Amino acid sequence: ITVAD
Amino acid sequence: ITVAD
Amino acid sequence: NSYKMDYPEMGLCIIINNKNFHKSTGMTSRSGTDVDAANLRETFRNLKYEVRNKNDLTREEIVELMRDVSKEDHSKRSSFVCVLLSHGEEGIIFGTNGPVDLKKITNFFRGDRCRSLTGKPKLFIIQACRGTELDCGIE
Amino acid sequence: DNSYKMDYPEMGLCIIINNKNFHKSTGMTSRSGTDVDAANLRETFRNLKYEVRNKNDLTREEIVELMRDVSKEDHSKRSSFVCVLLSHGEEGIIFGTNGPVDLKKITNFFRGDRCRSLTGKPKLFIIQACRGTELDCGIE
Amino acid sequence: KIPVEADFLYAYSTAPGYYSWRNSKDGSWFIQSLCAMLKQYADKLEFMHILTRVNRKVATEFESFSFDATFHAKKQIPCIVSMLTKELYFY
Amino acid sequence: HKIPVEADFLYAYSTAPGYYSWRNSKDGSWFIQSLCAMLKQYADKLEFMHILTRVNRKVATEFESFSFDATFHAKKQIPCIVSMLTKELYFYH
Repeated sequence: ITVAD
Repeated sequence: ITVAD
Repeated sequence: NSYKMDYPEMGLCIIINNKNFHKSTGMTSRSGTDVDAANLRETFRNLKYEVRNKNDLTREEIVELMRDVSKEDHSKRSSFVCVLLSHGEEGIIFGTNGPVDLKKITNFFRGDRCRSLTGKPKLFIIQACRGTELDCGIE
Repeated sequence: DNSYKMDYPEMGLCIIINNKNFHKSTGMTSRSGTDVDAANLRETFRNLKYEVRNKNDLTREEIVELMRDVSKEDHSKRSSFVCVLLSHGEEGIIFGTNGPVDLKKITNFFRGDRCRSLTGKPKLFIIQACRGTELDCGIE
Repeated sequence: KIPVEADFLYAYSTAPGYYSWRNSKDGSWFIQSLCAMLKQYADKLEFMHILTRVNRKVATEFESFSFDATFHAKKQIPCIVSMLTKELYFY
Repeated sequence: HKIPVEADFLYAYSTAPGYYSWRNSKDGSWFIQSLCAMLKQYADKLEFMHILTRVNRKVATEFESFSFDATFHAKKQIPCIVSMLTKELYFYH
């Protein structure tokens, strides 16, 4: 799943 | 002669 | 690959050339910018652009100029070019009476905000100070 | 003259800073997946013949000091210099495992007047990090 | 003389002011795309054309997947910032 | 199947972030002088990104500030390409 930096 | 923008 | 450039028109080239400012602002008159604005006109004419010179605009004529250009039908043009010649500082362009955010001018041409230009190269040439640091070189 | 001279004896250094785990007092999550990146970077730049130096979970102090020491090595026989930062950040700012560092300070060690063995050679900085909180919703 | 700021190249993973996206098992979008594109082209292509191909890959192939609707269906365009003075080839 | 909204912009700044930009009172600004010359010379042989790299080298190597004010004299300029393009850009066929 995609996440923010 | 050369001037700042 | 490469962007599509075989459209009917190559595209609009907007030159905003501000050289005289209001006295209330106290920035200097920018000599030589006419030499710049004329060089631009001839060069892009050779790139087959529909060049439009504009001269000495308030910070509001700039916003409103750009908004009008954003709502034109660009469907038959290949690209879009804008040149700005003026005083500035990081993130900010100066109309003849005061500052405009750069992102404000450019937001009119976002992919969701200017459909006839979606997927097409939007170029922005900016001659303006981005602050007050000086480069002293090396060697 | 239109191309950087690249046939120096060495390609140059490729520093990888892989910050995965941050101290809770910063209020930043862990960066699951960054090890895959740090390893993909290692193998890819080893095939381009760089001297990859991987480093993990540095504090903001460690990063300034690592960069300072690398800029003081003799890069005389080196073509270019690469640096990858993998971390959280904001605009202008990259995060050590305990707080933010201004980017201008990492890079200024390598200014043309501050690291002469790299004057006139390309200095590359790959930055995987956030630059703010706006979201691109796109357009179909 | 040359400017002390010349010959830097900054390859940002995202537009100024925006989030950057990472997949929890595969890696960040930018570094996956950069490594793929260097593996494919570092012996045929100048560096800016490789990074331009990284922009297209990220921009057209990735779309954020999140259980938090606030962070879901989001896109990323990377940002090349070049104060380089010459072209760059890895051979 | 969409694309980011900031995509396909190009920002060709005349100078690095935080810095003065130099203009000549008779000949025009270093950057626009060098941009037009490089476009005249190379837009039927070179992709745009490479033209601007030549524009970088022209400004970088050949221009140096001349001022009666020692503060602003003997100073340099490096221009700043900021590309969010996604394809190569050619002006010919």
